[PDB]
Amino acid sequence: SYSVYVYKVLKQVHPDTGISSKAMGIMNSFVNDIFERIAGEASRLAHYNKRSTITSREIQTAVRLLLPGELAKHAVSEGTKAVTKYTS
Amino acid sequence: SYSVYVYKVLKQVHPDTGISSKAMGIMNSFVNDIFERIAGEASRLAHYNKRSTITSREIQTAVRLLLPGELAKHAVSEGTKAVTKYTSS
Amino acid sequence: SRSSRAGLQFPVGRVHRLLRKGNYAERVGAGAPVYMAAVLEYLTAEILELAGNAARDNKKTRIIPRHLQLAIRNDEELNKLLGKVTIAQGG
Amino acid sequence: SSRAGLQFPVGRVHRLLRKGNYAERVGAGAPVYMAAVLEYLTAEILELAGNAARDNKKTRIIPRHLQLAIRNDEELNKLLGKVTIAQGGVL
Amino acid sequence: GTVALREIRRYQKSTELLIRKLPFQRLVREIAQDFKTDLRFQSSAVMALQEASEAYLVGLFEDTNLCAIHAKRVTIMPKDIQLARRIRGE
Amino acid sequence: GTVALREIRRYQKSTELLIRKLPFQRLVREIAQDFKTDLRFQSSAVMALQEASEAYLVGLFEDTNLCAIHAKRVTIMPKDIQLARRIRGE
Amino acid sequence: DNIQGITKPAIRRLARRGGVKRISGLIYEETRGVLKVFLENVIRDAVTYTEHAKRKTVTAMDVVYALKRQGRTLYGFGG
Amino acid sequence: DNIQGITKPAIRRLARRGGVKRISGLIYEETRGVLKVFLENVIRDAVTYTEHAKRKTVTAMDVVYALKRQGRTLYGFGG
DNA sequence: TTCAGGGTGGTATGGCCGTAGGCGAGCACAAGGCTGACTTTTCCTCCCCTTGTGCTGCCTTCTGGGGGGGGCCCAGCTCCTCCCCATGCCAGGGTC
DNA sequence: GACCCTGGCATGGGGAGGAGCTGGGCCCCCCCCAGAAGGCAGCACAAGGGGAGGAAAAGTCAGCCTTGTGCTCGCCTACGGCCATACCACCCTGAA
Repeated sequence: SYSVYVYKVLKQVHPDTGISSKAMGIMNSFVNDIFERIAGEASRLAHYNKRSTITSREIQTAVRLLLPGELAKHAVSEGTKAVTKYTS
Repeated sequence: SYSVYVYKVLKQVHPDTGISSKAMGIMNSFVNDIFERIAGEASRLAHYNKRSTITSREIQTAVRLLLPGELAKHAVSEGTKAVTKYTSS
Repeated sequence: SRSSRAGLQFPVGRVHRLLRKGNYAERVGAGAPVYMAAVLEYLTAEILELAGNAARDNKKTRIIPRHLQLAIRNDEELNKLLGKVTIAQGG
Repeated sequence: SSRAGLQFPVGRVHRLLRKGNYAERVGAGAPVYMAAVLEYLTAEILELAGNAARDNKKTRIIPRHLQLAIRNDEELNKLLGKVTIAQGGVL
Repeated sequence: GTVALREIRRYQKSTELLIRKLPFQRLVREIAQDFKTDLRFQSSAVMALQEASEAYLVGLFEDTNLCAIHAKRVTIMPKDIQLARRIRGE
Repeated sequence: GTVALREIRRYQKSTELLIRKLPFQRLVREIAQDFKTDLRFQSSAVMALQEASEAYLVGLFEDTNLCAIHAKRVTIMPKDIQLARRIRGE
Repeated sequence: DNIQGITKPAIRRLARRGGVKRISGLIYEETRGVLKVFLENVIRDAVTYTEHAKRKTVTAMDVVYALKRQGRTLYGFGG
Repeated sequence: DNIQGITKPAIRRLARRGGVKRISGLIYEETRGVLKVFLENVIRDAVTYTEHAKRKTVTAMDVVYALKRQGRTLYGFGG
């Protein structure tokens, strides 16, 4: 489901390093796990606030609630850099 | 808040017994937790089987997943009886 | 209405409304509220029949959170079902 | 996702969010944000596991190396604490 | 000799709060001031925190007692607390 | 002593499967016949049940080793297994 | 420094409710840290909820959700 | 009795992977009993999923869901 | 080859300003029930010794798992029907 | 008392069904060799007993500070109203 996309990132941080076809079966179950977690949390934040829109804010608060200390600090910085580049 | 119906159920089973406001608040959180449990499970089943309608079968399977042993057996029998009587009325 | 027609005491209509507005599926059937209401009624009746016996054991009429905690942690199935639940002011 | 300097399918995560029944409406910043978060976690994982595989005189990432990075990184260890990595062993 | 047993019975037949509310509230507000300045609270948020913390410590102490009985002991220790916490995951 | 230490090292450095596949499949089928007669299994379903059960047992034995070390022991025992399971929750 | 607010008699009462028959002299200092980390986790989650709700007053529902996020459902403070 | 196929050498290998240095004589029976409460639960969840799906072949995805709903995720045997 | 993307109408969501009241911070004041310090003892934890019993290291047999090779037929997937279940929306009134 | 639950009506769409079609799960067969299993010698480590010392338990007493009550103030937050634009549904295109 995401096999292509991991290779793209792989070729950046490890240009010479390949990956097994059993390891990519994990990352396809890893992105499927984190995505469902964040989107399962950003969907409960909206229900608390009696809302119906999963905007960029409901994702960020879901990221901080799930990701540990320093994982949640650069994720909400790299992620924040994405929305200010795609919008403008 | 399910206070009225929990009160009615309590007077149905125990005719003379009463209940306090804190116990009522506890039961009205118990019900709102179990309802969300059996609804999240019936949504998981509906998404897994790629269907589009929560029905009696999804609730049945969710009950069998959630409630253990005799609780699930008795609850599933109760629900089957309820929906069987529902169509005649 | 549906509550009386299904031989129940719980709000079939309210359960259906909560299912529909709960975003549990794009569509919701016409038997799921009746099934859910009966399951919840059975669970509540079981707990209120156990807590009633527990409270009458102490010769007390009004049921307090401690009675509910005693019933839940005494009955095995309810104990494992609510095995991660903090019954506030229960003991 | 070239509009936001990413390598993930912003369109695909938008579609998954829309069909996931996670809300009545989905914003136009949630796809980009979640794609960027997914990309950061992916890059962190295949940097730690890449370093691990280099330390094992191998040029290919394998599940043993993936669980050699997740378990040897305390942030990722806490995050994936209830995860059974297939063909991973323990260390 | 019997004081420990009578205290166990007294505190296992009662459901009161065993941490004083004013110091618990001060501790909670001191902890919250490390996150957000001038953050208010409620008369039920602090009570929920107190009930949760007391139930968690009671469970932790029951498991610590199990760890102490394991090591042929009746005195709980930081070793027993650490073993209980490591096994249950924290 | 040295033999046990070398076995520990070898099986900690390795990632293969530790239970034999065909007897595991017979066990899985024996248990599943009670739930549903004349049931069938994808081979990957059994290959996933195995990689779940073996890691579960490895974790349980790690916790049991901690329990045995608690009582100042190197031998792991049924009582240690039960203590680890009680503290975990099962 | 308000961590001494969890005094020795309170920790002893919490232990004696847990069946503990004897308590070491270093249990109190360790239980203080245990309570501190538990409170810090739950309060950080509740403060995150409150900041999301663009509020300045934490609520019992904030605390209940912050506790549900780690497997500890609370019965009673939501009704 | 196909649980006996979970032989003593396999249990010893699992223990040695865990880090165990010496093993008692009843650990084998106790571990067999422990394994046949794990299988008897995950297989029951997977079979009820299969029966809901009107199928008669358990699937890797059925096993993965039965494992994830009891708080034990699996990475690799899906999709 | 179906999925990501450009342009457009519409509207339902959500943002801005008001505001008014509930309730949370905050200051006094005991007071008495609880915590803090001291003393005693006694009972428990830790160290040592011995042992005898159970676990382990090594041999050897044989047995049953693993690696193919092949069949087949049974069940899971696919495509088209269509018709019946559920939904969108307005109005009356029963209940919470 | 008010608001949403049901009744009623019109309607798109989803899933129950009927075939077909083929992938793979089950069954059988053959072999064979590495691992399981039964045994024995040996040892080293778990458990029982004993002694000591020190560190919690238990009682006493003085003090202190939580808290139960009172009252004040002002700030937060829920409700209202209005309106602005963001997102969705739809039609087509072209691309990975």
